Amino acid sequence: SFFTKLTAEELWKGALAETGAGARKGKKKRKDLNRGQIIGEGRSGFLWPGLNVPLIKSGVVQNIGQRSKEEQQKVEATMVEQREEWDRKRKIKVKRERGWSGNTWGGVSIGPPDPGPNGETYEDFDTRILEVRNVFNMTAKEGRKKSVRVLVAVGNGNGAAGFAIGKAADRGDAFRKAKNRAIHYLHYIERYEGHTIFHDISLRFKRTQIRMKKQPRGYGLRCHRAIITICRLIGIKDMYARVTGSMNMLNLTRGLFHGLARQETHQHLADKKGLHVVEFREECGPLPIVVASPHGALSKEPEPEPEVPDTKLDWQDVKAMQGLKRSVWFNLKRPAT
Amino acid sequence: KNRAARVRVAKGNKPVSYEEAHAPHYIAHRKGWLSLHTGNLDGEDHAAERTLEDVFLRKFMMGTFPGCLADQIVLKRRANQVDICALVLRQLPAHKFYFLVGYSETLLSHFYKCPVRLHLQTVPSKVVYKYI
Amino acid sequence: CPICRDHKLHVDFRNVKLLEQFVCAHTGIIFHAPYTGVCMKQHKKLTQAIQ
RNA sequence: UUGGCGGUACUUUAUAUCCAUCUAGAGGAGCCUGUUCUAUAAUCGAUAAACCCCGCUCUACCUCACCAUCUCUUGCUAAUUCAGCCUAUAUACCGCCAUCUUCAGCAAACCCUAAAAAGGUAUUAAAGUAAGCAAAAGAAUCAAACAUAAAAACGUUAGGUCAAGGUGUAGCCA
Ligand SMILES: [K+]
Ligand SMILES: [Mg+2]
Ligand SMILES: [Mg+2]
Ligand SMILES: [Mg+2]
Ligand SMILES: [Mg+2]
Ligand SMILES: [Mg+2]
Ligand SMILES: [Mg+2]
Ligand SMILES: [Mg+2]
Repeated sequence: SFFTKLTAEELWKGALAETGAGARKGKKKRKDLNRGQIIGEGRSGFLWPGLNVPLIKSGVVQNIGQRSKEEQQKVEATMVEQREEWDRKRKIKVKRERGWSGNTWGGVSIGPPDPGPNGETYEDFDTRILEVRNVFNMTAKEGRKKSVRVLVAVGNGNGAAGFAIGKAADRGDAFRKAKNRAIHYLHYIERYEGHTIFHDISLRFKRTQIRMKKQPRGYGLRCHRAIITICRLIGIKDMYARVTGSMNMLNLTRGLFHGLARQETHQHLADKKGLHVVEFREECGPLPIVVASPHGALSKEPEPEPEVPDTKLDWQDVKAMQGLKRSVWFNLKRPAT
Repeated sequence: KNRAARVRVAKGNKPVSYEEAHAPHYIAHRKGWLSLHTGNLDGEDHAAERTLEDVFLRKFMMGTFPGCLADQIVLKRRANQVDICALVLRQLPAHKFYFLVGYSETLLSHFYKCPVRLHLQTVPSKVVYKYI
Repeated sequence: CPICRDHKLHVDFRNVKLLEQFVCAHTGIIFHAPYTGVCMKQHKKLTQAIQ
């Protein structure tokens, strides 16, 4: 009967069975059947002037007509091809880049942060993921509620970078919250000549030790995969780092920014001590290179040079220079970073 | 819980219209009647026939204007005249509406043997009363 | 690999602009094959062209 | 760090209610009616609270879905190797509901934290804020109130309903 026929929305609602007792506490896919239908087109192949064909053709007011059996079979086959092509389009997708692995979110770009209150675009900033946790708690809504905690980092590759944590029930929301929060906590990291840190940095943040080293050009980033991601956002091109103790991602991000943002530039050192800062490169011979001169008054008392320094040395650093064999894993051939 | 004619709450992302937002108990209080005939007045006849004609006229207009109806149609019977007032989205070209108006009027006048006129108000897009 | 995927790229001693991309600008050392991801056949061919 | 239930039996609490108070009943007899049982060749579903004058505001035929017996094979429609199907799964669902319940919660987007597994109140105020959903309000019972109706989100019971209808999957076509 014509009176027992229901609309498409109600037919798919029942068939999909998305809202149900099984679905909530524990595959059918929806389709649109009006996608390719052109108003005025039927199986019989009639041609309706003003609906599915031109109302006037070559100055002639058209009249009703019907397509031949051969012509209609072509049109039916053509639509079948277009439907089959549409299915192929659904399968096709533009592959985006993986991160540190193929099934992990760490290292994956998610674009720039959203515009600001007064149209402050951040197209020059890139966002990278560092950790994605799917944690479940115990709330009455589901008995065991769902939560997604996302740590992200942002940077323009020109010295400005920041990190934030975003939490939500949906992963997409946790990305937006973290991504837009980090733009409000931008550290500025001082780079020596735009490619490396000004000096060696050793620090302990909670139980995570980081040990960074200043390196010459062309050395590349030989660091923990998370440090490489952040260093690219900061703009550091050449550095070495070692991480020991706990590998907590948050302590490494907090510890990294803590150490990189508390480093002393050469210009600062000249002012603190009042002396010239001179540089000696082995590829330039004995030529002294003046990299920073005190802003105010140059002193005349030479800095005390002890016969034997009391510096606290790391066994790991010294061990190499003592002739001790390194591990089989050290200084392996790796892709360019 | 009552499930009748209630668009249930989502998470604030479902755009319901004025008609959809109001549950049945607001009929005659906040929202009126989509059909207006004299067949349900006291001591009046042919309620069964007017109600059946409306059901068909609603299914006919949906199929004749598929995807072009922004809201439910309003049916107005005066004397033997039937008047169909529908909010229609501006999807189709203008001349296509002139065809569907001429077709749907003539077909429905020869099916119910009454004068039928179609009144179409075109909206740029569906009007959202609230997001629920 | 980068060389093989693009057929128009040719490893010839005269094509210096291509060869320079495989030599360190700062140290002038030819990068090992893992660095750029070239196959061993093309890396050996590149090293001969650079020399 | 949380969530839970354990014996949360403890203090206040219910308001035609747990006991007490009050009135008329049921429980006995006779019938009417539903169910179970027995039973018949002979429906189905509901079947603790939240079934049992329930789907039925309604079964002599019809209704009818049951059983016995006889008959029809393109067998409602414009067309269709199609029509039709009360055939199985309500543990695939839509739809419409019961229930806690006139219970009071459900809370998106932002902001803050010497890091956050989470939390975010102080009024002579100490980090929270500006918006929704329900409640309230409003409207109905044709002055006014009160009362009654209606309303009551999210979850709980894979609760009830494939036999109001539609529908996924599987099954039947002399
Ligand atoms: K149901
Ligand atoms: Mg893989
Ligand atoms: Mg059952
Ligand atoms: Mg009978
Ligand atoms: Mg009979
Ligand atoms: Mg049968
Ligand atoms: Mg009132
Ligand atoms: Mg109210």
